[PDB]
Amino acid sequence: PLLTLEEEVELARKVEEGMEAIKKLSEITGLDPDLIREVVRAKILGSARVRHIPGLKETLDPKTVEEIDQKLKSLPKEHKRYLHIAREGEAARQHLIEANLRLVVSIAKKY
Amino acid sequence: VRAAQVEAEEEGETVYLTLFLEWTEPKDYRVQPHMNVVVPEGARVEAGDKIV
DNA sequence: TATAATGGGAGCACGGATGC
Repeated sequence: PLLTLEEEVELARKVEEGMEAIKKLSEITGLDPDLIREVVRAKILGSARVRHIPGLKETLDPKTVEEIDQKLKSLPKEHKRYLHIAREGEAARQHLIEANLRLVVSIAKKY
Repeated sequence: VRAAQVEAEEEGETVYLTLFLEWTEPKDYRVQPHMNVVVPEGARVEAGDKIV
């Protein structure tokens, strides 16, 4: 279904705040923003899609994403907050794309 | 409004009540589409705390 | 790199293994 202005703004907000939360987690963990992002995304999408990312220095497999997920869940409450923010951020990204999929058709039909 | 405590002092044929009263005064806030509510239902807030 | 835009377009024949 198409997004109401409120819904659109909400999802966009969750996305932006999500990216910010990934940056924050990069600050705290001392880890790579890319690696963390890929892990969060992997957990949101599930084990269905797991693959090596060209930019990552480490091959991404269930083992590695599990270790990183556990190193994320081993944070204090106020730090662990940003993990939830990030998760819901990725989910919101997914829904935003899936909702705006029609615009692409309406534009592409002219090309 | 409810009366928590009631003190009574008699003068002449009349009584004077010093009442300790507690009540709640409502205030409405209009939320525009670009605003988001950061507070749950029935939550308790203080002075300075962000609502929307 | 920012007004808003959100669901396409076109276009005869007989024989034989299968599938409901």
